[PDB]
Parts: sequence; structure tokens; C-alpha cells
Amino acid sequence: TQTTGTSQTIEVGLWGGPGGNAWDDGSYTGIREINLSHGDAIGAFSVIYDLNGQPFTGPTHPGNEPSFKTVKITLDFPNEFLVSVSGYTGVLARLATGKDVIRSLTFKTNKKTYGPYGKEEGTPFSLPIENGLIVGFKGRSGFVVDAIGFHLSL
Amino acid sequence: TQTTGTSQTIEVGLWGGPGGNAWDDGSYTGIREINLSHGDAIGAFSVIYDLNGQPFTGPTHPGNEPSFKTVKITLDFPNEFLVSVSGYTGVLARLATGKDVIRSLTFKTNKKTYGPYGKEEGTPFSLPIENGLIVGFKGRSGFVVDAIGFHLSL
Amino acid sequence: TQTTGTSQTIEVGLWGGPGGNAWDDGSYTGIREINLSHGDAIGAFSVIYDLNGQPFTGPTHPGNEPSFKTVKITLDFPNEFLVSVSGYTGVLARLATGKDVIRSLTFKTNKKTYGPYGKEEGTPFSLPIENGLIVGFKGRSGFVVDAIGFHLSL
Amino acid sequence: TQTTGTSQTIEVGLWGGPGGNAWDDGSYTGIREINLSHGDAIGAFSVIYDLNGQPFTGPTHPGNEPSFKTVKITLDFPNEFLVSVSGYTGVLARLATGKDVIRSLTFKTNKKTYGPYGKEEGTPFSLPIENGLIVGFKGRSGFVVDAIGFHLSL
Ligand SMILES: OC[C@H]1O[C@H](O)[C@@H](O)[C@@H](O)[C@@H]1O
Ligand SMILES: OC[C@H]1O[C@H](O)[C@@H](O)[C@@H](O)[C@@H]1O
Ligand SMILES: OC[C@H]1O[C@H](O)[C@@H](O)[C@@H](O)[C@@H]1O
Repeated sequence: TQTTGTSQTIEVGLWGGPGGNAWDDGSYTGIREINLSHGDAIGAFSVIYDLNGQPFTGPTHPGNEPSFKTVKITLDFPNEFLVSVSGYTGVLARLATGKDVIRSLTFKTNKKTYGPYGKEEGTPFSLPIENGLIVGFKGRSGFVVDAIGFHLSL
Repeated sequence: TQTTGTSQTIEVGLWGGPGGNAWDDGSYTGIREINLSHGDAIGAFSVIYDLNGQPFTGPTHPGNEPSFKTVKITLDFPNEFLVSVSGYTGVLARLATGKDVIRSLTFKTNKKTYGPYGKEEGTPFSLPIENGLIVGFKGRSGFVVDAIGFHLSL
Repeated sequence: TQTTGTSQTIEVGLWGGPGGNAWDDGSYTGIREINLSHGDAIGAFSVIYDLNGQPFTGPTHPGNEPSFKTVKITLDFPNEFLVSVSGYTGVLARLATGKDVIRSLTFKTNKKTYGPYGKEEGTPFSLPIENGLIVGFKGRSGFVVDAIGFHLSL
Repeated sequence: TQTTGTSQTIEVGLWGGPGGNAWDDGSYTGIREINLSHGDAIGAFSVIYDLNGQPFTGPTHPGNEPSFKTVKITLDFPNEFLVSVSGYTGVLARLATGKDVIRSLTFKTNKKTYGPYGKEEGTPFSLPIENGLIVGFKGRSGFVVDAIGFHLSL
């Protein structure tokens, strides 16, 4: 029985720690571009989604670490799409929190692999996808990316 | 196995005739407002969708009947949502095509009923929903709304 | 946020009256065969669903009209599937209920059309499908099929 | 547009190695009971799924480990359901294959945590779920569980 007016999607995650502040881009129809920054961890994470055949810039999550290396991943949408997302979660000493954050991220599409970005240290995690698509990102950010999760759809 | 980068939704319809030009707004996360015009049939039809908590103006489908009366259905989103859409499909004498067009439309939410709009003549049709939501509209339009269909999602 | 252990599917309908007793076959992987009976209305209705590549006999809804013509619709699963279900709802005088029942049903697959079964009198209804599949039937039955609805899935 | 009569679900995984023989239980509407055996790895793995309110015995994947202790996880379905499945993948010396297998598994429902089962050695993996349900299991098995994956649905 329907009890709310907002549609929903399957959501997996989050991988990472409880620090930072929660954010959720919601869901769209695909992924066109990913902009992130990295160093000893993943700092910024912002996405340009596809919305019914046209680009749609999602809310930004730059974090507050200005010294990281910036990276732009432009996917050959719609022929190229993610088939796997993996990374590492662990404590970053200079944060003085003792709580896990996203240390590294790797993006694998049906065409190639982007990454690893950041530092592969801590506990690894991976989300291989056999059927379906990531149609949205969610997570937690403070100084850097604390945690990440994904909205999935057929 | 995934073979495309564009996600999908269930699609039902179309109800109505083969006339006019086909249109499809695509899919979103909900419905915020519906703007239509009616006389001896449904003329204009445009929707303001919800996209992850923010309104998104969908493509317009004004048709071409300057004499029709305009109507604005502003839903109390997300608390209020459609639980049924019904209407009538039939020929319009002045079109002299022998083909059906959307003569009438009635929108029923969990809070109230809007309509009927237009003229309830021809063959009735209806889409009562028990679980899930309409997250997008599609159809065909010329001078009036020739046909209509819906994208559905949980 | 998940709150129950039972998965769900989009559900449309019901079309028909409030008489008889409610039933819901639930959802499966597809439809292999439909067995029904018809005369001046639709009497018995039971389905052989597909459950992950193997047939699964669904709950029976025999009704109580022994005089009806019995029909078996064996689909060439999985290449053949329903793209539309339509019919008529209305009062059947002899039932002495004054409530609408399923007077007629027509099943259209991508290969051919089965029916019309029963009597095409009353109010028509139709569910044409552009994307997705009927993966389960639900409704209400007494001596005949009082109402019917469908579970949809990609 | 629909082009096949077989419905589908999102599928994630597999986690583990390439050894053993592939299997896929397919999808259902829930999980009632999980049966497995464990020692220095996960040996047997079977499930009693829910299929529209009734139990459905899933295909068996006993592997072949006489010394492994057997566990029967009977969930308080439908109120109790998995919110996370995690474990470890890695080589098991005695198998003499040099390929990764499922060394350990932990099941976390909204009520309690079951496990860890087996030995937490090798590379960890985890599937936390925020929205949706695991409605089917798939993987590869030989003497033990070589790999595992999941079918997800709302
Ligand atoms: O983002 C990493 C870290 O940044 C700051 O130290 C704070 O916002 C923490 O709460 C957060 O965990
Ligand atoms: O099925 C038609 C009719 O059969 C019986 O008379 C009863 O079960 C009614 O409630 C039902 O409407
Ligand atoms: O299951 C572990 C192992 O068992 C046997 O040795 C074979 O079936 C292998 O292919 C498999 O990897």
C-alpha cells in the first residue's frame, strides 16, 4: 500500500564512519561525470547525473580539505557505466577523531578502471554489480568523505 | 546483466488515439503540480515534478485550444499523491479523424478528487493504484491530448 | 529505510466490484499458463507462473459456475508475454448482488490475442503495458471473478 | 519496451573466487531461514525463502565438509530481516587450489547479529543495506562456498 508521495530506490551502504554530516543526492537515471579530490584520503565528491537524457548537476560535497589533487572522471554516457565501486575505510590520524573515513576509492566501468584514488590503507570494501545501475550517491562528509553509499535501480 | 547506462521504470499505456505528436517527460521522484486546460476535451497538459525534494518543471504540452479553461492542481506533496487516474477516450466530431483523443480526465489522490475535466464521452479507462506511484507522464498531443501514459515506481 | 521482511511490487487495480472474497497470488518471475472459465462472465481463474525458470502452480480460484466453458492459455514462455489485459466490469443480474463483477477478459501478448472471454457488457477497462511485466494476479472471487488486479515488475 | 517474459532483480556480487560450480537460487519475496556449516571456511549454504507468505525450500549447496559445525538461523519473518551480510574471502591452504573462497560470513538483521561463522581471515567484504531486501542468493560451491552474491528488491 502506498503511504508517501516520494518514490524510492534500493540503497546499499554506508561504508565508512559516523563522523561528518549526512548527505543524499537522491536518485536519477544515470551517471555522467564524477569530480573528486584525493591525497591521503578522498576529500571532495560531486556528481553530474543524467536525468532522462540530459545532464543534471547534483549537490556538491567538496569537504573542507583544500590541498588534495582534483580529478574529473567523464563517463562516455550512456554506453559506459559503473559495474563496480570499491575502496578503503579507515582512521586518518591527522583528523584526531579515531573514526573511519573513506581513505580510497576505485571506480570500475564496463570500459575501464578509474583509480585507486587516495591511500589504500585500512579495511577494503567493494560493491560489484551484476545487474542494475547506480542512479545516485549518498554518504557523510566533514573535512573529507566520511562514508559513502549508493542508490540502485534496474 | 546490465547492458545500458540508462535506468528504467515500469510504463503503462498509452490510452487514447495515434494522432498528434508523441511526447515523454521521463521519470522523477514524484508529482508536485499538474496544469491542464479543458473544453470538449483535454487541451494543455504540463506537470511540475518533484526531483529528490526540489520541484522540476517538466516539458510543456500546451496543445492548441486557446478557448479551453485552464486548471492548476497543486498537490500537498509529499503527503498527497495520486492513487488513481481515469478518464474517457473517444472521437471528437470537429477533428473528423475517427480516431480517439483524451476527452476527459479525473485525478484522485489519497486526499481528494480533482475533476472530471473535459467531457465524459466515449470509452472510459482507469488506472487505480494500490502500491507504487506515477513518477512520470507520457503521451501524444496535437491540438488536444491524443493519448496519455504513465511511468510507475515504488 | 526497510521496515518489513516482505519484498514488494507495483500493484495496479482492482477493477470490478467489492463482492466475493479477496485473494492475492503474490508475485513471481513470469506467466506460463492461464486457466479460466467463461460464459456470461468469468468464473474460474488460476495461473501457472514461472518461478526462476521452473513452473509454479499458483493458488486456485475455481469460482462456482460449473456450466462455463473452460479455457487453457499456454504461453510460449519466455518469448511470449502479456502486453495488455482488458475486459468489462458490470452487474450480472442472476447473481442477485447488484455489485460489479468481471463480465469479460481479453489477454494480448506480443504474439497474439486470447479472447474475448465472457460477455462484453458493462464498463470496459484496459491495462496496456509498454515496459515491465505482469508478474502476479490478485482480485476478488465468489461464484465468479468479482475483481482483478496485477503485480508489475521490470 | 519489454522484450522478454522473465522479470528481473538487481544483483550484486560475486565476492569470492572462481573455483567450484556456479549456482543461483533465483529470487523470491523474503528469507525465512538460513542453513550453513562452518569450520575453517563456510561449507554448506541453503535457504528457506518466503514465497508470498509461504515457505519455499531453496536449492541445496551442501559442499562436502563432514567436520563442519552446522547452523540453522531461523528468522522471525517477516518482522526480522537482514540489514547486512559481511565476511572474508581468501585462500584456504588445504584445498590446494590457491583460489579465494568464502572464509567467513556474518549475518546482521534488524534484531540481532548471527556469526561470525568460519574464520575471519583474508580480505573482508560487506553489504550493508539501508533500503530494500535480499530476496535471493547466488554463488559458487565445491567442497565449500567459493563465492556468494545477492538478488535485491524493494
Ligand atoms: O570528515 C572527517 C572528519 O572531519 C572533521 O574532523 C569532523 O567533521 C569529523 O566529524 C569528521 O569525521
Ligand atoms: O462472485 C460473485 C458473488 O458470488 C457469491 O454470490 C458471493 O460470494 C458474492 O459476494 C459474490 O459477489
Ligand atoms: O569449494 C572449494 C574447492 O572445492 C574443490 O576443490 C573444487 O570444486 C574447487 O573447484 C573448489 O574451488
